[PDB]
Formats: sequence, structure tokens, C-alpha cells
Amino acid sequence: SSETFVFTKDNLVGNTQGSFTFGPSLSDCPAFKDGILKAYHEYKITSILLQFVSEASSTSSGSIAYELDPHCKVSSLQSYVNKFQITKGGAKTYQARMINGVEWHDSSEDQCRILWKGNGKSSDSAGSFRVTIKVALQNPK
Amino acid sequence: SSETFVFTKDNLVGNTQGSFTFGPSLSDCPAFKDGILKAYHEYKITSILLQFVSEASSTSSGSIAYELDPHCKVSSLQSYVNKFQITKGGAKTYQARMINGVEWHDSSEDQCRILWKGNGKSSDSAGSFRVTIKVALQNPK
Amino acid sequence: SSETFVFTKDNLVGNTQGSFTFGPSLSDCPAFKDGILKAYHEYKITSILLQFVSEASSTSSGSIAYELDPHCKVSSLQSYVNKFQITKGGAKTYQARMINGVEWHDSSEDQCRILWKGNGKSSDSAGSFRVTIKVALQNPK
Amino acid sequence: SSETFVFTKDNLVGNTQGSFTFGPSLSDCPAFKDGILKAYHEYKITSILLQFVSEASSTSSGSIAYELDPHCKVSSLQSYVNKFQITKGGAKTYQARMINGVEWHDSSEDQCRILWKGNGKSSDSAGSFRVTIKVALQNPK
Amino acid sequence: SSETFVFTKDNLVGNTQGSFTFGPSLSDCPAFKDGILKAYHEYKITSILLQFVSEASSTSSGSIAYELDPHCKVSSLQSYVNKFQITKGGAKTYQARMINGVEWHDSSEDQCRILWKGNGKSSDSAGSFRVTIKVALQNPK
Amino acid sequence: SSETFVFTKDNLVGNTQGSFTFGPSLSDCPAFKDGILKAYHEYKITSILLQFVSEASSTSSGSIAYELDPHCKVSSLQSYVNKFQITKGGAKTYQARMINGVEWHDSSEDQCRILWKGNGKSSDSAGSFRVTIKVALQNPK
Amino acid sequence: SSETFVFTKDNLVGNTQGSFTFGPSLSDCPAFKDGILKAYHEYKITSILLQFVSEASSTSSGSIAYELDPHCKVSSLQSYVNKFQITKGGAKTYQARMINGVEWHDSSEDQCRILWKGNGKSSDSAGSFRVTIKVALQNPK
Amino acid sequence: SSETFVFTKDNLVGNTQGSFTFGPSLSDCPAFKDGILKAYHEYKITSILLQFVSEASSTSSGSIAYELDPHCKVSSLQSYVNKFQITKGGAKTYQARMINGVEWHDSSEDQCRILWKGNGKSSDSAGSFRVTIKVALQNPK
Amino acid sequence: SSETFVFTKDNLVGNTQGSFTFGPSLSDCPAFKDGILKAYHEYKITSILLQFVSEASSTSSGSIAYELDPHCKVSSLQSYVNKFQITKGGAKTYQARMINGVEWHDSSEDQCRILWKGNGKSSDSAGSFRVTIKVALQNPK
Amino acid sequence: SSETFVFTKDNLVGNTQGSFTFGPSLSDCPAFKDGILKAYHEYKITSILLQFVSEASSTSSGSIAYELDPHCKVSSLQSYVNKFQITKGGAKTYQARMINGVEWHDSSEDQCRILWKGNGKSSDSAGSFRVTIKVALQNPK
Repeated sequence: SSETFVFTKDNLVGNTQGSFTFGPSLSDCPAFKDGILKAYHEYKITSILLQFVSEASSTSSGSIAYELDPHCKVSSLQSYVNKFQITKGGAKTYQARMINGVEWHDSSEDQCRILWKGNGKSSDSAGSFRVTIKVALQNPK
Repeated sequence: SSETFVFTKDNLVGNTQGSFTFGPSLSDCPAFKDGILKAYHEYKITSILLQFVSEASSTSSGSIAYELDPHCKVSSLQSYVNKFQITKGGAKTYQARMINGVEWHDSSEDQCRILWKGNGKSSDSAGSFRVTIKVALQNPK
Repeated sequence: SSETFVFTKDNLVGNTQGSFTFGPSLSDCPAFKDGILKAYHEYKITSILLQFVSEASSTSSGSIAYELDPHCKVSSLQSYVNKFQITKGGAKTYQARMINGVEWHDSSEDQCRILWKGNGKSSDSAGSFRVTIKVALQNPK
Repeated sequence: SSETFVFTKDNLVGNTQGSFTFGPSLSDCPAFKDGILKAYHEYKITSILLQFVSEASSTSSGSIAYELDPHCKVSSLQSYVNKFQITKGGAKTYQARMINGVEWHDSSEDQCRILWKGNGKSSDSAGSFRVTIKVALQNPK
Repeated sequence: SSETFVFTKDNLVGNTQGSFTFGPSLSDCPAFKDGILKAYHEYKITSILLQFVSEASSTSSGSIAYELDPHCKVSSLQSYVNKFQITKGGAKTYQARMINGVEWHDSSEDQCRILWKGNGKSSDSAGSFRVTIKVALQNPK
Repeated sequence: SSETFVFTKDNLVGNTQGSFTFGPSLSDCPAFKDGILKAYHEYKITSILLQFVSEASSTSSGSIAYELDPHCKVSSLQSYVNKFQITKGGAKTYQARMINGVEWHDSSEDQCRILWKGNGKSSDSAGSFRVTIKVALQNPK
Repeated sequence: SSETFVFTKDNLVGNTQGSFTFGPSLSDCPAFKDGILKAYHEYKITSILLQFVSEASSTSSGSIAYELDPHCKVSSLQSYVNKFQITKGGAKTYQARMINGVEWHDSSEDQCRILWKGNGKSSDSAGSFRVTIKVALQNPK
Repeated sequence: SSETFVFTKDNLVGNTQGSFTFGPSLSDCPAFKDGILKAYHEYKITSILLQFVSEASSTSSGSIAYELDPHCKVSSLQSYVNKFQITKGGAKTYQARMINGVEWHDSSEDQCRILWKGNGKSSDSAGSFRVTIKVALQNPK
Repeated sequence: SSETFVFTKDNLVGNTQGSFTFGPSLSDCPAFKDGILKAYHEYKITSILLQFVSEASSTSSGSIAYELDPHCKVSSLQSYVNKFQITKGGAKTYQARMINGVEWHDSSEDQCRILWKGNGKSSDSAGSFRVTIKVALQNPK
Repeated sequence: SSETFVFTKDNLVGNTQGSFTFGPSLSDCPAFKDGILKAYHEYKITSILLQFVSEASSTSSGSIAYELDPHCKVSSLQSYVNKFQITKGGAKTYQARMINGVEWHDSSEDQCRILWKGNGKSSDSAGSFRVTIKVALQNPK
């Protein structure tokens, strides 16, 4: 009973922060939060495609960094290894073994938490994060 | 992005009535009503397996009748051709061409409406209707 | 009797809105509106290639969002999942099964309605939307 | 549960008009109007063979025109492309894809409407239209 | 982007005259005149099937003559070589090399002009000329 | 006796206009205007590669539109279907059948006329149009 | 309906001039001028064999030059590239692609114009130009 | 970008002299002098076919001699090894290695200079020298 | 016992300088400096992928240059051959033979030193240098 | 004894000019000027890769043009056919036959001269021209 869910993030300022805690704590996708997840005992997210779609001016400087965090144990970013540019948007595709997606998780367990943090100005705009998850569910409820 | 949904109906009295209006009007499966259906533009239900699982006494007489109604245009049963027995439960599997399931339907359109009506006593119990739908969705939202 | 039609949209401001209701309600392509469509009973649009060709400055911030809406039932955008950037233009190709293009439609029936809505400034310019439709028609009139 | 129905039209004057609205509005075939159609939920007409069998004098001038109209949306002819001659009768065979006969229609939905209009005299006679439909029905009622 | 267009001529008297100047001067097919032709720079008509469908009495004498004229340079018939009979209708199929249909023509250039002239009575009727053109267009506008 | 000719257009302002009337009216390539063309009776241009090479600032907004016009009959643009962006330059390759390049043309006949028209500011600069034509000539003079 | 026509030019003086404008302006071949050409709408000349048959003395100096001119646009010679000798006569065979003989021409259109001009004395004699054309005609009139 | 050029020499007297300095100093072929050569940086002439086409009387005595001179360093003939006869004309074909045609030459460099000198009378006429060069050019300008 | 290490450089100003002295002198990767390197006698770095990930405005001019220096013997850049652009970031992958990575190095020996030096402004920002090294170690300690 | 040489050009202003006269007159590569060239009698440059590596702001307008000039005979540009953009840098690879690199040149002979000329502002910066030559030398000295 696999299903894909596409959800977006709103008009983002350049120094934005946040976290996509996947599972029953996605406030940004209610069709997965209290939609398909209330009708099954256990799930796992097979893949996560996180996409930064930037409507930003070409004179805006900065870069929005992100980390995967496969076990939901951090609340800030704390690691600036890989990052998107605010002018030129990007995309990152996470497979199953990266995102704790090989074992079945209970429907009250968060799976993984992608976090971001930008360093741009507090007046520019880079509203983005089209996110496409592929989730599989097996035990109906 | 296909997905199966299993939902049940509660403790049924012998002279029960009702309707399973599939689509955005299933009050009996919220994980399909305002779950996966709010995250896609259009859907179609590929198959419907309606199962009558009877916990009824062997001295209870009656038979619960049902009809398919592939276009949601009737509110009562009005046709007693095929039916389940209250003592011996049954099962009926509907494929795609029977249930208006060959074309994509908008996510505010009801697809088909299975109706039932029993003729048993108002004191017996035959709580049943394990229903398993296979639905496909394509245009994310 | 297949035929391709290319039509454009005019000088677009950055916060533009609108809708391309395909069929007999395209005000932007009269050669399909009251041209080839008045000489046939029924049609279907096999494919739609919507292209955003941006003549915009590299210091203009914003992003024009769009949705497909395969059944003409919405008048505003209401979904910001996928979008073009105003600086870097884009292209999106819709096949037949996405755009209600598998069954023949009567020549007074609108088929699908692509909508857009931008979030840029009301002074910038991103004049765009070269649209190429492939339509098939069979029953002459 | 396929079945063929042959019905005729009466003694036709040379300037005759009319329409064969197929489905539950055929007044000219009651064995399909309130016969086999009241015992099934949904139908589709697989083929329509319309035949003009003319008993007309060889000195009568005129030609009876006809159109298919696969979606019941016109009440007059309005298109004189193809036509029968009043002296020499004819025949026209419509397959499934022409007559909106690929999807199942509800038993209160008209499917297609063949219309005719002649230009002969109001005193001649060309009584005709042996019509043979092949209809399939699946969901009993 | 090839397309076929079928258009007819109205109730014809026996001594009828006229001309089918193909291209942007067909007054008898607006779906080709200001329909598909306004959306392309250049075209060519691949084939022309001219058909005389006669609803005429068998006591009406006469014959409607026609000529091809592949370059639009004559306004009357002036050549009675080939002709249809008013009682027994006919058909003539013109390929590409006959009708100046090997090179691309601009969308303000008439291609060829089929002319007819009958010698029957001014009271009889032979309403006819179902014409089917196959046109190809390449450069969108 | 095939030969390729590369010629450029000068320092272009953002709202530029013009036309490349190919043949004996190219004022921008004298080596083809009164060079190789005075020594042959007839020619044809096999291909035309029009390239927009932009030295423009990334804060300059606008887009230079162009059309092919295979028969030299228009003096303004009048069609804004396809276009280059002033910031990001482009390229368009026209084959033989598009540009009236299948038949031999006399050396006093213009073949085709590519036109452009921009909508940028009258102070910016996008000096461009490296054009490469492939021409064949056969009858010496 | 192909046909060959052989026509000659009269007693030529050594400094002769002229032109063979092929089509409806050949004054030197009336069997092609107002013979076979009045009975067809369109023609094309498949080949032209121009032969210089010299009855000239071996002490006469000079050379008669000629050019092809595939589009009837020049009235004098203006090009002395290839030429016959007045003493030793010659022959030149022109195929279809040289003489504008690949497309059908209307019967009031001149096709090509071979011109000659000699430089001999005004008292010598070289009477010549046996010309053999192969012409094809298709649309009768 | 290879191309062939055919140019002739005018009415020649029997004791004629001259030189064909190939490259940018051909006064006898302007379509190569300031035609195709102004649009390329560098060239080389692949072959030279020099042909003596004599319209001379059979009682005129003499012989026009010629030399190749692959490096443009002589202004008179100075070598009478090979020669044409004034009565019987001739032809000489020079390949690439003879005429300094293996390396690319700049477009302001003369390549080779064929010279001639006749010994006939100053009253006879042998107007001739149909010359056909095959030139290749590579670097556009 | 191969292992990959990804480390980044902080918020970089446009005129930044520095050096990545690989081995026991990486102050920017302590998990390789006094992590895995204290537990082995000898190592070698198999590959180095240096990536410039720019969050810089599109109106910032400059270019950050870099050199490899396979033997740690220079402290400034002194060579501006290859370089990244501050607006458009880049990537450079160094294999084993380039970076002195074919022989085993002692764990107190620096291997190679990549240096950079930019020429941008002292107010812009291009924070970058995601560096991924692949190191192999063999002799435990 | 082939060898590659990489040399750069310094901090370039937007309206820069110059020339790379290859051979013993490269002032920008002394390791080829009075390095390897003083130890051999004759050389030839097999290939030249000229690369424009731009550290320029995205609001700087202009384009730096260049020409090849395979024989060192021009001192200014004089031809604006192909060019780089100042914002988006580029690359051009010249093979052996383009750059006079098929014959051996003496070590006091310049081979070819690439010239450039920009049209940008006199205050912007686009410091660039990483040039990589492949040279072969055979006769030691």
C-alpha cells in the first residue's frame, strides 16, 4: 500500500530555520499526519526527495544549509557540510538506508528529521522546499 | 501511488441500513476521507472487496441485501437481487469496470455508492462489513 | 486529424494571475477557440507543453506557481507545490493521462484548466508562457 | 449481456425532422426504453447501424441530412456534411468510439443523439430509418 | 500537424456556379479559414477529395462540370472536359502534385481553385459537394 | 559549391528591432550580398543557425522575440511565440524545409526574413546575433 | 503526357543575339506556344538540348556565347563563361534541376530563358540552334 | 565550406598577355575577390582547371603559352614549355600539390599566378580562358 | 581500513585566504586530526574532492583561486591558473597521483596543502569549501 | 617531446584588449618563451585551449570578443563574430589545422595570434584567460 506525498513549505525569509520531523509530527502534511497514518498500525518512508525551489533575486547572498538526522535527536542544525544556494535552487534525494527506512516504524514514532538553517538577510525571500516522500504501510487499523 | 484501505462497520443490528459512498464522503474511513485524498488532485478506486463477517446466532433468520450503484444517484436500496445471509457471512469482489474505476475522478467527486438493507429482527446482531479498497492517485497537491 | 497549436501570454507583471481553461474557453488562442473547434463535433488534447520564457532581471525575486486541475472546478490556485522561478524560466510537459486526455470531449466542454499565481513585485516583468498543445479531432461538423 | 435492438421510423414526409436520442429517451424503441434498461444499472451502446430504406418515387428531389452528435447537446441539425438521397436510400454504420460508447453510462443518461433534416417536398414520402443498435449491460437491478 | 477538414456546399440549384478557392479564401470552411490557419505561418494542402452527393430526381437532365486550376488565375469554368451527372453523383480525388501541394504556401496565399458550372434547369435541385481536404502546417504563430 | 557564412550584428540596445532578409538584401554580410552571389545564377540556403550571444548585465530585464517568416512578406514582428532572454543568451537552428530552402532561388530573389523585436530598456546592451548560414549555389555566372 | 519538340533558329549572322524564353513566349515553336500548351493547365520542361549546328567557313573567327538563366529575369547576356565556336559547332544538354524543371508551372508562366550573343563579323553566317525540349503536362484544359 | 568559381577572360587578340594571380588579386572574379574571401580568415585553392575555348579562324597561326608559377614571383612568362594552339583550343587541370594548395593561406595572400603569352597576329581573335577553381575556406570572419 | 571525511570551511568573506594542510595539521577536521590518525602508524589520502558551495549575491564580482601543492612547501598562493567564481560555485576532484597519495606517509607527516586566495570585496560573503577526503590507514597503534 | 603549458592573464578590466602571439613572443609564459624553446630548433603547437574564467558581478554588462588569426598579421581585433560573456565565462578549443599547427615552425617564428577586445565598463573586473597549449618540439639545440 505504497503512496507518495508532495508537500511544500511557505514563503521563506532568507535566514529561515525549521525541521521536517517525518512521521506523526509533520505539521506541514496533514494528509500524512492524520490522514493515511491513522488507518495503519505501522509504516516506513521508502524515499525522501527534498527540493529547494528558489524565487530569489540574483543579488541576494546566502546559502541555506540542511542535515538529514536519521534518528530524531537534534533540534538545531549544528552541521554545515552540505547546503543549497539561495539564488540557484537545488535538490537532494535520500534513499531508504539513509533515512532509517529499512525497518517498520510504529504510527506514533517519528522516523527522521531533516533540518535547515539559512544565513541570508532577514528581508529577502527564497520560498521553497517542495518535498516528495514515498511511504509504505502494511498493517491496517 | 496506489494504496489499500481496510475499514469496518460497527455492531450491526439485523435490520440495518446504510450506504458506503466512496470518495470524499466516506465517514467510515477518515484516513481516506481527509487523509490521503487531501494530498492529491485526482484519484480512482481500482477495486472494492466488500466482506460480510457475521457474528450472529444460528437461530437468527434474515438476509442483508446490497447493490453496487456505480454512479451515486440512489439513496435507498430498491433492488434485492443479490444478498448475504445473516448466519453464514459472505464476500463480494468488485473489479475496476464495475465501480466507475476506469477514469480519474476529482478529489471532491464521489465515485460509487454500495448500499445495503437487511430484513432481520431489530434485536439480533450481525456486525460486519470489512471493506478493502484499492485506490490509485496521481496528481499531488 | 491531429494538430499542434502554439500560443503565448503577453507582458506579465511579477504578481500575475490567470488560468488557461483549455477547450472552447481559450481566449488566448482563437485559432483553436473558434477556428478548428467549430468544424468538429468532438476533440481531445493529447499533450500540453507549458513553457515559462522569462525576460526578467537577475535582481527580481519571486516565483510563479502553477497547477494542472484536470477537471475545470477551481478558479484560484490554492496549491503551491510546483513553481517556476522568475529569473530562471522553466518548462513542464503534461502527457495525455494527466490532463483528462484519454476520452473524447464535446466541442462545448472545457477539458482542463492550468492556473498560475506569482509572488513577485508589481513592477517587475516576466512575460512568458509559450504553450504548445497537441489536439486530436475526429467527427467533422 | 449484450443485445441487439431493431426499430424503425414511420411514414416519413420529404421535409422530415427529428432526433434519435439514444438511451432512456428513445420514444421509438420501448423494449429498450423501459424494457431491458429498467433491469440494469448501467449500459453502453456498442454500435449503431442507421439505415435509410426509401420507398420514394424516382421523380422526387431532395436529400435527408444527418449528424451524429456524440454528446446530447444540440436540438437541430446545423451541419449538412453527409446526407442520404431520397430516391436512392443508404446506410451508415457507427462504431463504438464515435458514439460515446467506450465508457459505461448510467441508465438515466442519454448517450448520443443522431439528428436528421430533409429538404424535399412536403407531399412526397420516404418512410425509412431502420436502426439497429448493439447495446451491452452489466450491473443488474 | 496534419488535419482533415470536411465541409459541404448548400442546397444547389441545377445551373449552379461557384469556386472553392482553397487557403485563406474558403468562405465555406471557417474552421480552416480563420481557425487553424491563423495559428501557423505556412501550410500546404496534401489532398482534396471533392464529392458530388446528389439528391436529385431521376427525371432531371444536366451535368455539373468542374476544373482543378492549380494556380488561382481563372474566375469562370472555361473547360468542360470532366463532369458529374446530376442524377448519378460522383467523386474525384486529387493528390498532392495536382493541386500545387508539394511546396509550403504562406498563410495569406490561396493555393488552388476548383470551379464548377452546371447546365441543368433553374428549378431542379442537386445539393452536394462534400469536400474533404488534408492539410499540413508546420510553423506556429 | 556549398559555403558557410558567419556574420554578426552590432552593439544592440535592449529594445532593438530589425530583420535579416536573406539573399541579395543582406546588408550585414557583403561577402554573400555582392560577393559569392554575383558569380552564380541561382542559390538556396541549406541551413540557418541564429545565435544570440548576450553581453548583458544580470539586472537587465527583457526578452528579444523573433520569427522565421519563410516568405518575405512581413516588415514587423507581429508574433511573440518564441524568444530569447536578454540575460541568458540562446540559439535556434533552422533546417532546410523551414526556411524555403528546398528549391533553387534566383540571385535577385530574397529567400526568407528572420525578424526580431525586444522589450528591454533603451539604455541596456545585449549586442548579439552571430548568424551562420549554409548556402549552396550551382549555376555559374 | 510527355512530348518532345524540336525547333530550329534561322540563318544566323555572326554577331547574332536573341533569347529562347521557354513556355508561352516561344515565338520559334508555335506547336508548343499555342499548340499543346493551350490544352493543359500546367506543364514543366524536363530537359533542354541546345545544339549549335554551324554551316560556317573555316576562315570565320568568333564565338557565340550563351547562358541558361533559370528564372526569366535578364534580357541581355552579361556573362561570357561558356560559349560555342563559330567554325566548330557544339551541343549542351540541360537536365531538369538546372532549368527550373522540378515544379509544375502554369501555362501562362515562362520557365527559363537561354540567351546567346556572338562576337563574329556581321557578314559571316553560322545558322544554327537545333533545340530539342522534353516537356511534361498533366492537367487538361 | 568548399565552393567552385567559374570565370572567363574577354575577347582575346592573338598576341595577348596577362596573368591570373589567384587569391585577393583576381580582378576577373569579384565573387571570389571581394565576395566569399571577405567572410573568411584563411583559404586554399584545391584545384584549378584552366580551359582555352577558341573561337578562332582555321587560317590563324600562333600558339598561346602559359606557365603555372606556384609562388607569385614572376611578372612575365619567361618559359615556353607548354602551350595551347590558337586554332585548336585546349585544357589543363592543376591539382592541389602543384598550385601551393596544401597549406592554408591568409585572405590577403596571393597563392599562385598562371601567366600566358601568345605569338599570333594582333588582328586575329581567340577569346578564351574559362577557368574553374575549387577553393576551400575554414575560419569565418 | 579506508574512511571518508567531509569537513567544511566557515562563513567566508570575498577576499579570503588560507590553506588546507592535509594530515596531522588539519585544524578544520579534528576527527581526522586527532581522531582516526592517533590510532594508526601510517596513512595516505587516496582522493580529495574540494567543492566551492557559494551563497553569494549575483552582483558580487571576484574569483577565488586555488592550487594543489603536493609537497607542503609554500605558504601563499603564488599561482592563479585555475580558480572558482564567487557567484557560480564549483568543484575540483584530485586523484591519488596528484596529491602525493601513492606512498604511505607517517602520522606526523603532512601530505599536501591546497591553498586559496580570493580577489573579491571585503564585505561580500561566499562561505564554502565542502571538502571530502578518502584516506586509507594500515598499521594500527 | 610534447609538453603542455598552462598560463593565465591577470586581473582584467571590462574593456580589456591584448593579443596572445604564440611562439617566441609570449610575454605571458616565460617557461615557453625562453624556457623550452631555447633548447630546440623547431616546434609546432598542436592545440590551444583558451578559457575565460570570469570573476565578474552578475550586474556587469558586456562581452569580450576574440579571433584566432592563424598567421600573425593583425594587431587589432577587427572581427566580432564569436565572443564570451563577461558574466558567464566560456571556453574555446582550437585543434591543429586551425592554428597553423601542421608544419614545423622555426624557434624565432611566431605561429598564431589570438586577439581579444571587450566592450564592458572600465571599472568592472573579469580577470580570466586560463590558456593551455600543447606544443611538440623535435630538433634539439
